[PDB]
Amino acid sequence: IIFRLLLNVLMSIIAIISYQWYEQLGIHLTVAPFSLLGIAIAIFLGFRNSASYSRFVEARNLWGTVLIAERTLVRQLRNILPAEHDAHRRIVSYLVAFSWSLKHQLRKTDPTADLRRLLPEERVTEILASSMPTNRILLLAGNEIGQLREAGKLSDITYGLMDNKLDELAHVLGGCERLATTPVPFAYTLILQRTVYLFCTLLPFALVGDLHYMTPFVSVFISYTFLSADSLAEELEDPFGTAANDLPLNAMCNTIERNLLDMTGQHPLP
Amino acid sequence: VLSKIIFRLLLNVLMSIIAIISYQWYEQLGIHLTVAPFSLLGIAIAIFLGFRNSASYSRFVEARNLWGTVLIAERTLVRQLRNILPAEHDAHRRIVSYLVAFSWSLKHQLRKTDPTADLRRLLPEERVTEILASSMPTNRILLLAGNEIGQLREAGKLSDITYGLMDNKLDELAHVLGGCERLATTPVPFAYTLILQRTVYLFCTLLPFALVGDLHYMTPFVSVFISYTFLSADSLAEELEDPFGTAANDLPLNAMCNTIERNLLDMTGQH
Amino acid sequence: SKIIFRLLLNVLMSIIAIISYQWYEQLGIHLTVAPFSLLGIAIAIFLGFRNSASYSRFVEARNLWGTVLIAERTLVRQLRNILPAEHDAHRRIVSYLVAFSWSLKHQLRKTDPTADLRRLLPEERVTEILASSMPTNRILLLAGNEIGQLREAGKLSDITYGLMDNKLDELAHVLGGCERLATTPVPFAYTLILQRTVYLFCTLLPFALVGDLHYMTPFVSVFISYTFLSADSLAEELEDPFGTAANDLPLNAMCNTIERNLLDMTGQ
Amino acid sequence: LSKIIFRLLLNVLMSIIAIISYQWYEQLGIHLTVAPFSLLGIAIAIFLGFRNSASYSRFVEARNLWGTVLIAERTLVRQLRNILPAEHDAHRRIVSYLVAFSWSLKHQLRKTDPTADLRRLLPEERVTEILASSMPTNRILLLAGNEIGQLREAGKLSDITYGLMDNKLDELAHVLGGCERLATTPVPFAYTLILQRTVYLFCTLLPFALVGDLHYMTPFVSVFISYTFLSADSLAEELEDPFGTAANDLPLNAMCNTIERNLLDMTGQHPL
Amino acid sequence: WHGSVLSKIIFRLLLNVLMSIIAIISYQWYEQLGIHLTVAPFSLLGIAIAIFLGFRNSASYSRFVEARNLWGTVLIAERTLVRQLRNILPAEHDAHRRIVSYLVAFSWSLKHQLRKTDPTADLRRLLPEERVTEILASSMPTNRILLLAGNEIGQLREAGKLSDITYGLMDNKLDELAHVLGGCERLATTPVPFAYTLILQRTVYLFCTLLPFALVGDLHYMTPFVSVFISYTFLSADSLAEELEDPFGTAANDLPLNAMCNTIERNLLDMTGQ
Ligand SMILES: [Zn+2]
Ligand SMILES: [Zn+2]
Ligand SMILES: [Zn+2]
Ligand SMILES: [Zn+2]
Ligand SMILES: [Zn+2]
Ligand SMILES: [Zn+2]
Ligand SMILES: [Zn+2]
Ligand SMILES: [Zn+2]
Ligand SMILES: [Zn+2]
Ligand SMILES: [Zn+2]
Ligand SMILES: [Zn+2]
Ligand SMILES: [Zn+2]
Ligand SMILES: [Zn+2]
Ligand SMILES: [Zn+2]
Ligand SMILES: [Zn+2]
Repeated sequence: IIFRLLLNVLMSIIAIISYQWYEQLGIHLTVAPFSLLGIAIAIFLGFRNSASYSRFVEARNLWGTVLIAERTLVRQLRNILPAEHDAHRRIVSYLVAFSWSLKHQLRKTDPTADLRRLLPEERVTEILASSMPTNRILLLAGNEIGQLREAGKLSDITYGLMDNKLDELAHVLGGCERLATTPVPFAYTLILQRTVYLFCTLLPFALVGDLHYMTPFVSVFISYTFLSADSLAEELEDPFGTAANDLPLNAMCNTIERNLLDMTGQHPLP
Repeated sequence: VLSKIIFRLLLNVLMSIIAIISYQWYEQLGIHLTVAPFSLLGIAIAIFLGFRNSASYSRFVEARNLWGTVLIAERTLVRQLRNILPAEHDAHRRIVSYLVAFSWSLKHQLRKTDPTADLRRLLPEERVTEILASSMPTNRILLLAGNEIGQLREAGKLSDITYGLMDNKLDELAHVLGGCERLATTPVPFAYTLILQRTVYLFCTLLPFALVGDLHYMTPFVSVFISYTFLSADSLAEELEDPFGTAANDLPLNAMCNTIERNLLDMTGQH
Repeated sequence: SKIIFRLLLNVLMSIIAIISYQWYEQLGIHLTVAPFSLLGIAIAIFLGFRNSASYSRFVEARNLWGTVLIAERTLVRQLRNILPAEHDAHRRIVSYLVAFSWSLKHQLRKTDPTADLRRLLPEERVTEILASSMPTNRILLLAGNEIGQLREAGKLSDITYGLMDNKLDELAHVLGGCERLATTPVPFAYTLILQRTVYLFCTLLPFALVGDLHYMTPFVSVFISYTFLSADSLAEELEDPFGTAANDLPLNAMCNTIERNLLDMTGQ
Repeated sequence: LSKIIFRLLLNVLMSIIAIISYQWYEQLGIHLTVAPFSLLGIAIAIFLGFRNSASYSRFVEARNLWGTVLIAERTLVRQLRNILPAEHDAHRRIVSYLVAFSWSLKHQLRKTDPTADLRRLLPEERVTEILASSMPTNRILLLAGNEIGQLREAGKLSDITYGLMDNKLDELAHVLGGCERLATTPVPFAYTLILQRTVYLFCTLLPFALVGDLHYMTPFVSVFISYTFLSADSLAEELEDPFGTAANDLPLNAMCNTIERNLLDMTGQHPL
Repeated sequence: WHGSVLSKIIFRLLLNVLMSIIAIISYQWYEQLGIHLTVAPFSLLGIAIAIFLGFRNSASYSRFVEARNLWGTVLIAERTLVRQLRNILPAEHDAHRRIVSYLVAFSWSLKHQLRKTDPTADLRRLLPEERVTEILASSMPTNRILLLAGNEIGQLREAGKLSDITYGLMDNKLDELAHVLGGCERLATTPVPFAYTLILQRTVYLFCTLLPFALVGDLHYMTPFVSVFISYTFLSADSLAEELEDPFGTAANDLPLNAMCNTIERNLLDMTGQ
């Protein structure tokens, strides 16, 4: 980014010294065409940011739903089966493993320490064996519920009430996968990013006639505004990207683990 | 804050007086500032402020909506209790005290304030202790109300279906909780508003210099008009920053909690 | 409206600007068009977004009222389909749904619902309803009681009770939503600063145009002013959809439509 | 394109008047620069952008509601086949009500006579019942609901499976409600008609402010600009009524025909 | 950046450079004629066109996003239908395998239908020939696949191995898929209103044709270069709608439906131990 700003000031000085030689040749750059162009580019950057922002908000809503559905499902297990503490403890394990597994899957990092921390090793091997480990964890949680239903402890209705929450988590997994696997067609976005780059390099040659020595200052102010618009659009396109802020994901996984522990009577020391 | 915008309006007037005074020296030295580049930059900044303001506004509308749903789902949970168990008035009173405690607690959570007093007013001390030990008191309150209807289900007074009908309302509330906690911890990205406010400040400070060649002694008036408009647009979005905050523009959470409590008390024959 | 005033005041501002154009440079004041281009275009962006929010606020009100008709229609359909012989319960529940609509309309218009309520319900319930600070919620509660006593009497199962309970929820979200809209406006900081800015812009504009247009200034200025005043006025015009203005929902017509729909479904 | 080409060539006329009256600008003392009209024209374009957004939202919603007719009717028939596979007389009756519902909804939105379509589909007794209601699409929904209600009363459906079908009837009621709200409530006219008149006036005055610059080009760029602006305006006006009959409105007859072909796919036959 | 669109931008860009040459070597006979073109009207026109392009392309992009989302729902709903089968009927593997083959068949059939290709080989790889016959005799084969999966769980309900409740839990997923099928068919028959794209392509075409005659008086010999830059911005922005016209198509920025169907199949096989 600062490379393009500094390249901007040097095309500014090139513009200044080169300026007047080409102009008497009949080589003119005026401000009005570039103002037409830049206003068009700015409108497109508004919309492109709107889209990227939507993708960011969607990632945040999906994770929020992890917290809601996992909270609600443990609430249901306590309210409906208060005495099945072993089942509570097992299911809570799978729910926390699911959150961490999801975060590692999206960020493309190794889930093995979190899995091995939370789950028996037979099931950690079953999970790491699958090419879709988060989905497998959802399956295993489903098995705990379905076993409680075979054993008579849940009816089909209360089983159904919890099955809904496992559907809420399946909705989260697929949504996050789509958000991580494919970004908005950059087909238009790359074309627009290059147009922005060319616009900012040519800008000093369009401004020098008006601003003389002030050309590099105003030129980098304008170029800075535009390049920030384009780069924030790039950063928001990609909530799970390789250079993303991992703090709110890490914070979300920790919050839900703390909630489920504090919830099952395991958080407050005896 | 109003003091920021009047103070930087102040400063803009100053800047334009510097621009007026120094214009004579401006042309010999090689400096020229024309209006057209600042028209391009200003229109772009305005486009970006439109979109950002749209983000802020929609954050504030969502916060108001979530609270609307607190009132809706709590009203109908009490309605289901009365319609399904007309005789079970002890459960009526206890669940109403948990729903009311949930609302006040949500307010305290969002406001980062201590809910001990409201809890003690509505609940027996043992439950207050249980709720305060939790890292999420509103969650523990939803769990306790759920124990009320769950015990009703174990006594055979609720079937699995009517139990489930009320359980869903505790779902409507968990989603409100998640929504509010999400909004609280997820602002409009700081890069946006910080870069935007730096750009607006620099833009307004530089503007009178671009105006002076054209307006001469009119530079301060026009410059301050334009700057007022822009500083208004920028500050308004950060004035919708925390809808759960304390300020004239922020949601009146205390009044809304009183409306909720009044509603739930009205529905259970209480004064 | 205040538009015709501000337009005439704009004509006067423009005449002043013409007659005062002489002493302009004598005073040292120079005013071009380009700064006002910048500012007017920005104001117009902000007005387009603002009017957008106002518009969506109006749309949501029309939608909430649309859901009343949908949910009461299908609660009645479920009554006739699940208990086709229970006409006395038909009449009681329909009178509650219709009363809910008119009560909602009166509460939003801040009028007394008593005539409609007593026209629809027994006095014994009407007093319970108006004894409450939330009459429309109380009416929802009572309709719930009709359904619930049907369930206790074995006439509805828990399942078919639940399928009607869901429609009661559809109406609770409508009530809460309308009450929210009625007390939650698009932040009037928008509208106020924007309106002042539109006005000051409209009065200063001819002084910035006279140097370039001379005697033509009043026409271009009134045109531009009309456009900006028009947009600002529309945002103020769509702010309260539940009111009685020409641009507001025909709430009375809508309540008549709901009531005739449910009476047609019940033979009555 | 009836009104708009009339106004386009009327704009060629106004440009010609502007040209031959540029003769008199020097002597009458009238400058008319382009910058004030660029400002005003950009404001008008912004408002036309937003207005087209509102119109497009109405049109996309209308299209979606109709898509929900096909989805809900399809799954209701599917449930009837999966739950009561042998009840073909019920199959046929309910399907006839649902197809009737599509056509009835279309005629209601278009304000046309449904009698023919109803008669092609249902017995004449039910046709007169439906025609007697002032809400015939709603009455058709009530009648589909009576078919399901009977299947329940006869013990052929339990309350669960009855409810699974009742939900789809609710999906159709939200469609009816949504179309009625769209067809009877438009976008307010403080926008539409003040903005439309504003666009007209701007277009007629533009060439007068452009002769100063373009002299004989002013009819060409004036007509170009009026083309794009009048297009924006009339497009918004067309799409705000998406159940209308303009060329850019929804093809409701093709949608009803698709729905019919679906539910009656191979004389209504289906694998057990 | 695919076939039919790129050809048009290159041609209109060549049209542009040529119009700019003519403009340059003919500007000298302007004021003598009375034809004059200034930048300011074309700034008005260009900025109006750009606003309308912004809105339009916002529609096109939303349409692409919806197609992607509908396909993601296929994955989610089939995943959970299989999960439910395992958790409610764990011993009923035969039924598991049949229902899985119908769900995979549904995905492949939806791909073929949206590309208008022949589903017969995929269907015969997944299903017994009688089933393929039933499916392909329908005028709506993918919907018919849904009806057959409904029959599988309906038989499970008849045999008492599913209660009405749990039968209903899987029925809701079958109409999670019915929502997908209707949505794809609607998108496939409902573009962004062609009036938008056609009028926009025309005003952009004319605008880019007249631009160099409006820029020449300012830019002299620079006219071709920025005229082609500006024309690039407008032409490619106007091309976006056609790029995103066919999200179910086969181009590079067209959705990767075959890999998505492969992924769905691998997911269900993984879930059922095959
Ligand atoms: Zn426990
Ligand atoms: Zn699901
Ligand atoms: Zn802890
Ligand atoms: Zn509710
Ligand atoms: Zn939930
Ligand atoms: Zn009570
Ligand atoms: Zn009756
Ligand atoms: Zn009676
Ligand atoms: Zn009264
Ligand atoms: Zn559906
Ligand atoms: Zn049949
Ligand atoms: Zn409904
Ligand atoms: Zn001439
Ligand atoms: Zn198996
Ligand atoms: Zn393609």
